[PDB]
Amino acid sequence: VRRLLGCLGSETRRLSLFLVLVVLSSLGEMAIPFFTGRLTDWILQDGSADTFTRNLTLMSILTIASAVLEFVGDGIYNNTMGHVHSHLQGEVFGAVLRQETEFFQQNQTGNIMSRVTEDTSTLSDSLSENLSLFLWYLVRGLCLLGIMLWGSVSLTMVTLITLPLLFLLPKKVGKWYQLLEVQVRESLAKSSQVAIEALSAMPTVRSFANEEGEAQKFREKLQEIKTLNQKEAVAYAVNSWTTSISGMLLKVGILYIGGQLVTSGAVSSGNLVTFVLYQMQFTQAVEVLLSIYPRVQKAVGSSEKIFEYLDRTPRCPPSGLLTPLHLEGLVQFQDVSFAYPNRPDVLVLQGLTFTLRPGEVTALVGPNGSGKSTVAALLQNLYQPTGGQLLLDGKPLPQYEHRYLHRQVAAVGQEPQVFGRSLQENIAYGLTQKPTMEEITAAAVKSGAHSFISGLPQGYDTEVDEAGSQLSGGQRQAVALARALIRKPCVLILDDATSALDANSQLQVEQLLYESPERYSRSVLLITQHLSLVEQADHILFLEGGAIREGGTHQQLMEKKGCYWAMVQA
Amino acid sequence: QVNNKVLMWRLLKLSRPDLPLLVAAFFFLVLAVLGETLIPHYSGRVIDILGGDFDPHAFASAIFFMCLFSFGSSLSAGCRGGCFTYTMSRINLRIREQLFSSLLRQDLGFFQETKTGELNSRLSSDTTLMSNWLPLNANVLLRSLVKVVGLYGFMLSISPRLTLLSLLHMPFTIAAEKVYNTRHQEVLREIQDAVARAGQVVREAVGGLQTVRSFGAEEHEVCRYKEALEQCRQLYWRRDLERALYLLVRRVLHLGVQMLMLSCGLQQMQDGELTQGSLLSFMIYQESVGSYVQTLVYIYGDMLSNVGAAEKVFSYMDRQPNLPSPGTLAPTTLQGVVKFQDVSFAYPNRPDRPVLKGLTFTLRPGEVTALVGPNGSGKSTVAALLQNLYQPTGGQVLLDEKPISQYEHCYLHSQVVSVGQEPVLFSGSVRNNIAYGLQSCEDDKVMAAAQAAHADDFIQEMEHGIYTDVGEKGSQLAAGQKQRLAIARALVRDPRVLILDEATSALDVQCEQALQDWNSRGDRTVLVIAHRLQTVQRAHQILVLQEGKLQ
Ligand SMILES: Nc1ncnc2c1ncn2[C@@H]1O[C@H](COP(=O)(O)OP(=O)(O)OP(=O)(O)O)[C@@H](O)[C@H]1O
Ligand SMILES: Nc1ncnc2c1ncn2[C@@H]1O[C@H](COP(=O)(O)OP(=O)(O)OP(=O)(O)O)[C@@H](O)[C@H]1O
Repeated sequence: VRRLLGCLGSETRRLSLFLVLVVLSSLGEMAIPFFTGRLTDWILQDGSADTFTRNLTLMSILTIASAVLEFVGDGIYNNTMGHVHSHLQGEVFGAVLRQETEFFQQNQTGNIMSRVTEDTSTLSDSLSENLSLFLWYLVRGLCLLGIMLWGSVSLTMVTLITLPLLFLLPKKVGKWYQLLEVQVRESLAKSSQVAIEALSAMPTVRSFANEEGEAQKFREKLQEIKTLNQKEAVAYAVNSWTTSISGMLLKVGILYIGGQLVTSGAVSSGNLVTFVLYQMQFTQAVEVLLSIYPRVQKAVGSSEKIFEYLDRTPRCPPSGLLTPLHLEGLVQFQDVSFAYPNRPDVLVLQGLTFTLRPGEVTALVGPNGSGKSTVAALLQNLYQPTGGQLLLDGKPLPQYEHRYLHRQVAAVGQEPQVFGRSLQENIAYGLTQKPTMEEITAAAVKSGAHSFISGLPQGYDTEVDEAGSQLSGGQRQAVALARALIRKPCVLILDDATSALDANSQLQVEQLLYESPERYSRSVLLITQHLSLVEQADHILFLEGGAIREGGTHQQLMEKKGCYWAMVQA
Repeated sequence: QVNNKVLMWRLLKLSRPDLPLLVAAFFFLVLAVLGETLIPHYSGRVIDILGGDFDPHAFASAIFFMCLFSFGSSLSAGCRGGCFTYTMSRINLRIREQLFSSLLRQDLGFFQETKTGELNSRLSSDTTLMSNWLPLNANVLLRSLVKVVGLYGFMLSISPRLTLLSLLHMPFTIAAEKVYNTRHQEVLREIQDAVARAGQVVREAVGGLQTVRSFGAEEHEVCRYKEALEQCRQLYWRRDLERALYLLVRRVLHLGVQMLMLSCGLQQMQDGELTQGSLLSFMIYQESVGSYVQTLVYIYGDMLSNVGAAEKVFSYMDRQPNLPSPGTLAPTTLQGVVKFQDVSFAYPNRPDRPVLKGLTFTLRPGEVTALVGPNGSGKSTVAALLQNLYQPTGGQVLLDEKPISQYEHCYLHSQVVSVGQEPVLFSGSVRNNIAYGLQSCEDDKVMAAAQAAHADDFIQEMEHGIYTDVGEKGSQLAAGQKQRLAIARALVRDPRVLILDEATSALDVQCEQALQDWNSRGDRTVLVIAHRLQTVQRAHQILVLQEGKLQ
């Protein structure tokens, strides 16, 4: 379509040079038969030898130049094709990565977007060379037609007239063979189906000892397909015979009409020899074009799939432009109600309203489910609220710049992922500026991960494989905490970061939450199952069914004697 | 690597009974090649005739011979193609039938272990590849060899000096091809490694997207992907440059040999030992000869590469069944005394986990023996062991003071029959499924069996009576109708030992019991399986089986 020309237009300076080289090489590669005919005619006229050596040198020079020009043009085309293929791959990946989280939560189809991009590889090659093979040949054919027409218009007119009669008749004949093949395939499928049906009930076919019956019923099916096979063979034989004789008789016809022309005196024998040598190459070029065309047709037909991912509209608000240099970190919820866009019939959150202020720790507690992690997912702008408002320092989340907002708010999830790279890169993941070693050591000390980092033989540069199989759960929790603590965030979410951790890590977290000197510039939302950390929190929020029922400090909730009291007693 | 050699020997032995077709196809191929290769020689003769003084008779004769040879070559080519396609189809049919017949004799454990889809894939796909393997490769090899021999014979006929000049070309081409392939293999390995490394980053980024979006590191992954794509593109360009250089050197060599041959031929024609038509025919032959010798030198690898799609089916045919040798006891004295002595069974698919713990009981001809127990106790296993579908791991079974495995396979199942727990129906008609496993029968016996099983009430509602067609896997009748049909199918044979694994049945088996005491006739041993003790209560002998132990 027009999109291929649009993405190929950035190089229409090199493509013109490639086309010029191609036409020059095609012109120069055909001097061999012409000079053969000329030199043979000169021998028959017993001429001189200076013209002989001159013509030999000229033909050699022309052929050498043709080969060199073909090589140079092929190199230029390959270089440009590789460049545009790399650009297209980068563009399609960048377009895929911009879609909203609702597109990516279908992890059961995750490999699809791990495959479609790779499809853009195997498609592009299927279009990279075939389009060359077409383009390298058609002009070549057009070159040959430019010489035989100069030789004698009658013979080239004859071969042009009878070319379709030899290159379309087998196509018309092959329909019979193809339909017979389809019938044979369907009969074989039916026989295989009845064989599978017989085989799937082995206990009940052995209980009556009827294996001979199944053998007979399977032979009976093949006895019918034998006749279809015979008809298939006859049709194939007829197709082969016609596709042979139609192409073979053209040479005899050309020789007859050329002999008539030569006896008439219009042309000489050398022209006939050159025409005979040119006709085979012309036929080969035409056959190559006919073979090439369906493949490029299939490629351009299948190219429409990639553009679907390329221009898919994201269902998410655009990034804002706000980037203040001073954030207090106050977070307000105003009657927030959220339903998952995958199944928007269920309201997971309803009537949520609370305020987080710097220097104060808010502990969110509740049973399994009940949208505990959904509030954390909403807080870091991973989803948009169906109803209500989320306010950060008096401004909504989408109004902020994407990178700045995600730098100012940090979260530790239930199951932290660790990518495969150096260990000190995982600590500073996503940072715009590479931090110093002192900052990474300070972050490791704050999270307590520095105890076992120095025990590694490679230190902070220990490579990690995929999925973090080289580390235990507690080490992964420590590295995730240190990664979330490196940027000094304004709003810290710790959701299930105290589940499978060491006691030393628990002590480090407890010290960071309450007795750390830098807590005053931080607002913490803590989700945990340990009552010791919960009791020291300033505000406690109980979540059940996506609604807030019990709220206040620990003493007030103890005096309430409600759900939190039962949880404490349990 | 002798596995491929023995596989190809097996394929040749399988295709052995198609000798005349292959011989005729080879003869037609030789005729077609010989007829085709004469065309440029007669073209050269015509060209030589046209020069100099004219002679219409020679011209007409040459054109007539050209037409005749073209007609003969086309006819032979068509016949060869037809013969090869027919032998393809014959090989396919023979191998399909052989595989099915071999698979039909396996033990039950093999079918329990394997899957129906895998068997369908092996039967319906690999046989076509086996059929296509031999005649296609044979045609290619024979065509290449005959073409090479004929073309070089014609070179020798025209002029030997130019033939030697042409033959001087090959070794440089062979060496260049080998060197290019050796470098290309390493380049391809590097390409594969680089593309795997490039795909790793996109897989990792698309996996954990929530953590990526949490930290806003979306453009970083794009930059890393671009960095990987740069190395991939560099390796691609290096590979393309190597290929272009190889093509250039091949073209230069071909040009050199062509120019040398043309110069030598012109020098020879100047001396008077050649003619214009002979030179033209020699050029045509020289153009034609190269691809055939290339195919000839690559055909061994091409043929050996495709054999690796037929070893699975040969292994399936070569699998040894785990069954005892059949007996040869077919007596007419089969009053129906059945004994189980210390029978303990373990499933071969899941060994060392026995379900039977030393059963021992006796059956009687005229009386009724019922077996009761809870779900999962394993009464169906007792029925299967009584039907000689499995062998006991301990103790023995006796049928009229003879082991059951020493009876004839066809005779035993005509006397000891069983209505199964879940009846299975086939795609045949009602009459075909009622008389399943029977070579011949009469309509009266089928009608009597339908009346005895209380299945004749609904047998007249459908068209054509008992000859009514049934859907695939019996997907046309109700569950009660299927149960009645199965009961009639069992009762057709008029057995002596009758097992009725009712268990989960909804045919109001109270009617079956009220029919005639669970089909007991006083000379036929009956073993009826029931879920609850209260459902039968009239059996002369009652056995309760708990956890593989009798009570
Ligand atoms: N993508 C989704 N689409 C629809 N519903 C979802 C989706 N992800 C989670 N849920 C459901 O929404 C609720 C969110 O619960 P949430 O994950 O916050 O609970 P939790 O207490 O943190 O722990 P857990 O994950 O063990 O339930 C659950 O009922 C969950 O099954
Ligand atoms: N093909 C098999 N391979 C391995 N183990 C099997 C197989 N079929 C059944 N079993 C197991 O062997 C025992 C036989 O159970 P079986 O089905 O015969 O019980 P049953 O008492 O006849 O009752 P019902 O069939 O109505 O459930 C069970 O423990 C079952 O799980």
